[PDB]
Amino acid sequence: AAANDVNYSFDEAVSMQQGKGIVQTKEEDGKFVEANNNEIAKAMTISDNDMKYMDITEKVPMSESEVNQLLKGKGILENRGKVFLEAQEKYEVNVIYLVSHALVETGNGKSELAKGIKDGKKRYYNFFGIGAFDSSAVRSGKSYAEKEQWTSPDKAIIGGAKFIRNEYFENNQLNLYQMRWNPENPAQHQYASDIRWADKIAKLMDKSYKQFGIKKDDIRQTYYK
Ligand SMILES: [Cl-]
Ligand SMILES: [Cl-]
Ligand SMILES: [Cl-]
Ligand SMILES: [Cl-]
Ligand SMILES: [Cl-]
Ligand SMILES: [Cl-]
Ligand SMILES: [Cl-]
Ligand SMILES: [Cl-]
Ligand SMILES: [Cl-]
Repeated sequence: AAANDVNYSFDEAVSMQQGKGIVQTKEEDGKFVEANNNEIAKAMTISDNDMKYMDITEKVPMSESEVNQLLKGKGILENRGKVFLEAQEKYEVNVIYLVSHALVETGNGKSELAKGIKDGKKRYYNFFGIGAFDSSAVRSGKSYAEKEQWTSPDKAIIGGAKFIRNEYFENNQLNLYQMRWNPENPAQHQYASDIRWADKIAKLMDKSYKQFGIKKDDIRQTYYK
């Protein structure tokens, strides 16, 4: 019956995002530091061709050749376009979004962490920042990548898409803004602490859209009372 997800005023949501102990970060002087209250408030204000506000739960017409063009020179992700498109079709996840999120998270496919974490005779991979992903967490089995047996790059790509679909898109977090700021339930179930997480992914998405001439899906700009 009720499909009304506009639950809070902006000022109420801001106060929640500023709440006790809540980690919100910003890049400064080469590293991440805690964002202040004004920076958090500015970051969540509603204002890259609105790619942050675009539904990413639909598919785009990108061939494996086109996806591999985006992944050329992208380290461990190079020449994995066919698997990104398996993920798009299996889970109904926009493949330009999926590629853009992986490229931001993995440093263009070239970070040391993107090469995975060893445990016993296996290596675990994680291209989307899902759950805890370091040697401690992997050794102790308190790592989502290990729980889901993401034991190859291809498994991490399919599995990341499955996670995003089942945990975010099926939770009515349908665009980057909602993933980051969850305005229906502020400060809960948010993808990242970086206050410009959405902006980084959206900037790459907009470049890829304009590179291939892709039509934008629905843009939503009303989230608050
Ligand atoms: Cl093709
Ligand atoms: Cl491929
Ligand atoms: Cl975890
Ligand atoms: Cl939620
Ligand atoms: Cl944002
Ligand atoms: Cl333009
Ligand atoms: Cl199109
Ligand atoms: Cl609004
Ligand atoms: Cl009004």
